[PDB]
Amino acid sequence: FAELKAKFFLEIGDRDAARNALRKAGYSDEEAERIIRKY
Amino acid sequence: NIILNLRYKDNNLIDLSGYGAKVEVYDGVELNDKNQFKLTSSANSKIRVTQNVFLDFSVSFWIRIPKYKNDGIQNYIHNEYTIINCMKNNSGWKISIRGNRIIWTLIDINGKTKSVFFEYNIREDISEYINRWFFVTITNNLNNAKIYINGKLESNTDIKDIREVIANGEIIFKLDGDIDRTQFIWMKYFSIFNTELSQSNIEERYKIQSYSEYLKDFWGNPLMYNKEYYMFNAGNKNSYIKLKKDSPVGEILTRSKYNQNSKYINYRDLYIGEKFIIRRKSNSINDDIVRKEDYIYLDFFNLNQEWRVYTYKYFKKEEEKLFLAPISDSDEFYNTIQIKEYDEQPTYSCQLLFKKDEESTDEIGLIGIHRFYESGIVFEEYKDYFCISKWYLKEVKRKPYNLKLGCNWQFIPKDEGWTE
Repeated sequence: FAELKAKFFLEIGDRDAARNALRKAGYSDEEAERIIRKY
Repeated sequence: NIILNLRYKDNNLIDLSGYGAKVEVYDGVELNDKNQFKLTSSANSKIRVTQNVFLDFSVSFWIRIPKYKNDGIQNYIHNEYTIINCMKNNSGWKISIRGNRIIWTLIDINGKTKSVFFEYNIREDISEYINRWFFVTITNNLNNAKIYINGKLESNTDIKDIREVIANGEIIFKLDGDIDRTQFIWMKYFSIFNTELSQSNIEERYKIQSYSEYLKDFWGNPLMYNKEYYMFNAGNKNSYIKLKKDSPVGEILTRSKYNQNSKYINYRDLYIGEKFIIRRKSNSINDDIVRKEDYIYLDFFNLNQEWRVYTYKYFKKEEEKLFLAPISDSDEFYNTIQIKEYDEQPTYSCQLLFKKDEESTDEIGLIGIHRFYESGIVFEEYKDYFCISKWYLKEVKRKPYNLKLGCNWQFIPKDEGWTE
C-alpha cells in the first residue's frame, strides 16, 4: 500500500511526495531513491 | 379524466380508476413493487382487462424494450408483434413492436386502418432507448393520432379518413407474433384517459412519474448497493475506466464496438472496464437502494481483492488523478463520497462529490474525466484519466443544468436485455 502511494505520486509527477511516503514506511533515502529511478 | 389506471397491489394489478375494471393477471407475468411487469414469450404470460360516437382518448405507459440478439437481427427487423390488443368486432386499437419501432394502430368498424409510430436508431454508439425505461403517450382526437416520447411530440397521423373506432373491447396484454423464445417486454404505469392529453399535461406527468427518492442505473431501474456496475460517462460516452497496468490510477480507454458485419447494427460495448460496486460508509444488507445525498465508498474488484477510489487530500492543480488502491486508512487521502443528482429534469445521471467526512461543509471536488501530460518518449502528449476536479464545483451551479458534463456518471449492470 505504502508502495502504491509512492507509485501514485510519481504518476502525478510529485517525486518528493513519493520520497516522503517511502521514508514514512520507513525507508533509507538511498534505497528509496533507487526504488524511484526504477519505476 | 382517467378511465383505467392499472397499478400494483399485493402481487397483483388492479384498476384504481374507480370504474372497477376486472384484471386477470396470469402466472406468466412477473410483478414487482416498482409497478414493473414483464410479458414473456410463454403462453400464460398475459393480462386480460375487462372494462365495464367519436371519442378523444389517450394512453400512456412506460416501456423497456431489450436489445436485438445480434445473430437474430433479421427477424427483429422483419417481425411485428402485438403486445397490447383491444379489439371488439374487428375494430379497436393495438400497440405493436417491429424491432426498433413501436406502433399505434387504429381500426374502424369497416376495418379501415391508420398507424402512428416511433422508431429509435440501432446504429448509435450508445442509445437512450435500447433496453432503457422510457415514457410513451399516445393521444387521439377527432383528427389526429400523436405519439409522445418522454414528454416530447414525435409523430402525427391524420385520421380524418377513419371511421368510428370501437373502444369498449377487452384489453389483452400479451406478446403475439412470430417472436423468438428469448423475447420479452417490460411495462409500468399503464393508463387510459377519456380526453386528448395536451403536451403540457404529458410533460408534467413525465416529470412526476420520473420522480423517485432513489437513484437509477443506466437502464432506469433503482440504483443498488453491493451490486456490480460498469461506469458510463455522459460527457464522454465512448470512454471507460480501467486500472492502469503497474500504476494505481484509472486510465481512460475507448469502448470497443460491435465487430461483425450486420448492416443493420452498430453499438459500443457496455460491459467493459472495471466492475465497480457501491458500498456504504458503514458496513452489506438486503435490497439496499441508493438514495440522493447518500454517503458511499466507490469500490471495485481487482483479482478477488476489493479496492477503492480515493482522492489525494492535497492536490495542487484544479484537477488530479484519482488514487485506486486497496481498502486502507491513510492520513493522505479522502475516501468519502456523496452521491448527488444535480439535474432538475428527469435523468439517470448522477454526480460523485468527494468529502472530508459526513459532517463537513467543505467540498473537495467532483469525480470526472480530464487530460494529463504524458512524459517520456510517448505517442500522445496528453491522455485521459479518471479524475477529481474543482472546476465542476463551479459548473454544477449553472442553470439549466448541463446534461453532458463529464462529472455526470451512470451505472451499468449486466442485464438480460443487453447482450454483446
